[PDB]
Amino acid sequence: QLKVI
Amino acid sequence: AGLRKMAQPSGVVEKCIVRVCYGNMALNGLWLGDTVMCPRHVIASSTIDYDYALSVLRLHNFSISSGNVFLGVVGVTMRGALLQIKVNQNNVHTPKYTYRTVRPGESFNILACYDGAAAGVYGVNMRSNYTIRGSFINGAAGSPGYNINNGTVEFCYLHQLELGSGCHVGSDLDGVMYGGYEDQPTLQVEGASSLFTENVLAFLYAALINGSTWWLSSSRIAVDRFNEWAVHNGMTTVVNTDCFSIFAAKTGVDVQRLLASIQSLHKNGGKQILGYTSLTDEFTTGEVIRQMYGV
Amino acid sequence: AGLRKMAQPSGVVEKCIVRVCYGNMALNGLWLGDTVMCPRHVIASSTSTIDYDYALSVLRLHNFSISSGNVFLGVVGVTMRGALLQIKVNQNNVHTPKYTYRTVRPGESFNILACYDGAAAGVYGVNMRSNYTIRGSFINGAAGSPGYNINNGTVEFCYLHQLELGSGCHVGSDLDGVMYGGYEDQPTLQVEGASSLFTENVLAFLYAALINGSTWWLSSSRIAVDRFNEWAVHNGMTTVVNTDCFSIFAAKTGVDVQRLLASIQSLHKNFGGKQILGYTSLTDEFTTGEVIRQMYG
Amino acid sequence: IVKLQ
Repeated sequence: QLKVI
Repeated sequence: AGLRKMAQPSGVVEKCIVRVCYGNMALNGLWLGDTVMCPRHVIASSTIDYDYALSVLRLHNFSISSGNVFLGVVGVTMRGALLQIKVNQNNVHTPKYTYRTVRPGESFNILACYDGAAAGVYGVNMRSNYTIRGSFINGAAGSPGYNINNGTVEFCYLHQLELGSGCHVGSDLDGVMYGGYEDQPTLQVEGASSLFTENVLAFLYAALINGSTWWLSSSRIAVDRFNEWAVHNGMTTVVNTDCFSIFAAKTGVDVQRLLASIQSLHKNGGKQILGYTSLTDEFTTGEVIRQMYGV
Repeated sequence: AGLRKMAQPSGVVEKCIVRVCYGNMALNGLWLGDTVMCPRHVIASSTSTIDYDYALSVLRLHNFSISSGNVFLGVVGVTMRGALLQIKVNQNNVHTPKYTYRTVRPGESFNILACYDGAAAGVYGVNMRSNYTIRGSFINGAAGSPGYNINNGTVEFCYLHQLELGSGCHVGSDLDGVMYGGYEDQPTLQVEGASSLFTENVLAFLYAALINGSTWWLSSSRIAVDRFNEWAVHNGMTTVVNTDCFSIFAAKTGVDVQRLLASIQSLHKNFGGKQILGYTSLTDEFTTGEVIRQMYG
Repeated sequence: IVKLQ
């Protein structure tokens, strides 16, 4: 999972 | 009696989960036939040039396993926001499947995976801003979304990212990101989420069928007038109503009365409906019909 | 981030469902080894109080139709196991998982595999209420739907669906055939006990709310366990006695239980149009164990 | 009132 602030 | 957010049984999909590792990255893949689909940020090492990452890729740095069985990697290519990884072994448990891109308001199932193994299964509903209300932690990218229709598994989602608000985003199996979000660790504007009105209507009809009527308005409002109101009060427009004919006929309550009850409910969370928040939008008419009547 | 009621993946259990039909009755059974477990009312010829020992005395083994898919199973013998029938069949289920039985207690969570016509149709998590009912979704034909937890590869079977109370509450028996809550598998008036929110689970849900950044409801103030407990028994909530499973939650948020207990009293009355993780009412369906695996793995 | 399902 990537987090896109 | 009763209404619950259910998942279709996951057995047919559990056999298609693999672990996909590259360097210090680990996430989940979907093994169908001799191919493994996974999110492309497994090969990432600020903004990511995926085409460059794929050009420095060596196939022997992958570790793809089904439990304790390791799959040899034959080829990698880019498919939008996904990698298509060709492996040397055919998945004997591959179901009959299709790909489909789901639309706002539609329900599907999430098989949440970690370390290449299913850990949980739950139903979700694609929101108006193309996010789902999920439960994913780091390591769950690649968790598949699916529907089962007449023995065929419809693959519609592979988990990708979580927005800065805790909303979840995936891509369809062609590699098109839902909502157009980018798979980049950046500040991204997330569209406003609205309650999906046609699903609220299905829920309120299920409540009538389950004897819940305290919230029922005597007043009546026309579809096009409610829609004017909806887009200023965080709700989507009503476009399809012919699906409600059977429910109106079973209950005697037409849509226009439900639309007026919806306006009243927005001015109360002062009482539950069937144990739920009064305006829940996670249930479709299709789901309600299957749970109320078995058809 | 986020919290959802989740089911454990159902693959291992789906291969154990069979369709049990007898006369005008059809429901689901659980095929493990060479035994099929199903609710005993599949052999009931009716309205009035059923005499099950008589029904079993007049049983005609050959009017059973038991099948897994289109594979029909021959019935060898049928005996009563409390509120269940134990049906020995002539074939061993080769996909029988490693399994145990366990009777669950109020406040514990498990998974329902909702079944119809001897096939799994849906899977969802549930939590046993204080009155030994669950908040299910079942219609006619669902009796025999199993409830299960999966621990370390072993399936712990804890529930076979039996009946719906006149209030919509659902009741099953354990795999020993003991009805949960002592309800009778009779088509009669019997009203369920009052149901009190399971406070420990409510705490788990509020800790998860904190972990996910929901904090507007958090009391500045506090209340000791004891002063809370005297308030709980007049307001539909269970008392708390052990606060030690929340230690690790208190450390990861910095918020101790006495602060949440004060939030609970304030939130029991209303949320005031606001929401917590999508909810507008306190919910006791999440256990600390559920929260831990979701928030951390 | 109790329904055997």
